[PDB]
Amino acid sequence: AHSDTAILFSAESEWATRSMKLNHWHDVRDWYRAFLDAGSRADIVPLAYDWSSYKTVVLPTVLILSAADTQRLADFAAAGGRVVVGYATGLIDEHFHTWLGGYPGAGDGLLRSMLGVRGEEFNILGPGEIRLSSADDSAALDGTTTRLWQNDVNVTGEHAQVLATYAGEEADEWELDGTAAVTRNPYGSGEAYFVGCDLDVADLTKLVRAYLAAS
Amino acid sequence: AHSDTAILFSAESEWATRSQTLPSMKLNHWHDVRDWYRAFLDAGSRADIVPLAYDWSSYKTVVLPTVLILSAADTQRLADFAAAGGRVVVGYATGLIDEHFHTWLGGYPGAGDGLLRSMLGVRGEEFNILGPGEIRLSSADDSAALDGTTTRLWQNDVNVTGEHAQVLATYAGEEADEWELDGTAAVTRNPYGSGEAYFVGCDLDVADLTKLVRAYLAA
Repeated sequence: AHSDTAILFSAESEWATRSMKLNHWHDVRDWYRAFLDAGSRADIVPLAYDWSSYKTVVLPTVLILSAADTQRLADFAAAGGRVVVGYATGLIDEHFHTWLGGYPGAGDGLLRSMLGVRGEEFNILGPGEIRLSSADDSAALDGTTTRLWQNDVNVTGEHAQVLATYAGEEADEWELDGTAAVTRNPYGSGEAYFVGCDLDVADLTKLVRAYLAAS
Repeated sequence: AHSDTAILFSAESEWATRSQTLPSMKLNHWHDVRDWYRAFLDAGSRADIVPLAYDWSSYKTVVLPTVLILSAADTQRLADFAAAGGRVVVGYATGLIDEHFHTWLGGYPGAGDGLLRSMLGVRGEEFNILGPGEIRLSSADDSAALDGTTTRLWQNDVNVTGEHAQVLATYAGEEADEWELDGTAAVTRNPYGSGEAYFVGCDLDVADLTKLVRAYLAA
């Protein structure tokens, strides 16, 4: 049906570079010529389209890269796909704000971690006590309490599942009603749990038995 | 012949615990380790306590309770461990300070300049508890594929961090020395889950770019 390689075209990146040594469409065009002369002709596919069935995706000077699209690349790679990232990819988010932190900055470090490389910058030279409630249908952490918790927690991962939240009258007094307390997130082929509060051994055992035990 | 779960112990984090300089005296690394140990024991799945510096790559799950001090290299070890299929459990007070005892900047949790946040899929703003002109390339492998290729647009700031990341080409030659780039990574690839991620740090013309595709990205 289609080729094994997709060269992703971003209309937003073309709009951004068309307004100085960067040119998204010219970079896509050269990568297309390269794959053509190499005998493995590639397709040109819009970034927003479903390219999950391709074996390789190429992102040449895709300047604008959202966290949602960075997650799609990570999912694509983790499931066995091959991702090729140019030097000028993932520098700015979808709201035209520069990705802070190390280079490349797309996804608050998710793209950087996929590549296994890091640069410092893009540089081209020439309430007292709170009760918890299980968010899933397990009721394992219901009735548990905490006396020291992290207050500023935002669930940002697309595939991050909330396992428990702070609830009750005491939780609402600090504007923490519904705030995430225990979460888990897929990362590559693995997983990462976040425990946002202190728990006694009794409550920890219920957390371990419900999610981390061998049984 | 050990357990599936390892609770990591950081001596430096215990030192920061003893300093009594944290926002709460309840922050205690070793006491958090003991509580997690008894929790895993009481649940019928006893976990081992392994020093952070040791090789825990053979475990299936790794737990970091109040590991306040996390270097960039250790955060990278967790990312490599997790991206290959491992499970990582991160406590609320883990990864706040780097190995030089400086607060990690850029958000919460700050370890890895977003690497820990990316793994966890969770971000906070802060810890807050209540209660020349042309350069040649040289192939870093033995394929000698990208040898003789040049570039007039390159990224100077590139450093390889992943344990399994492989450099495929570097900048070499007299012109690369003037930019202090003799040895800097130009083309790398890194395994991520079941797949792969390449980084192309310089602009190549169609002729040289065809060499790259045919060597690594062709059928």
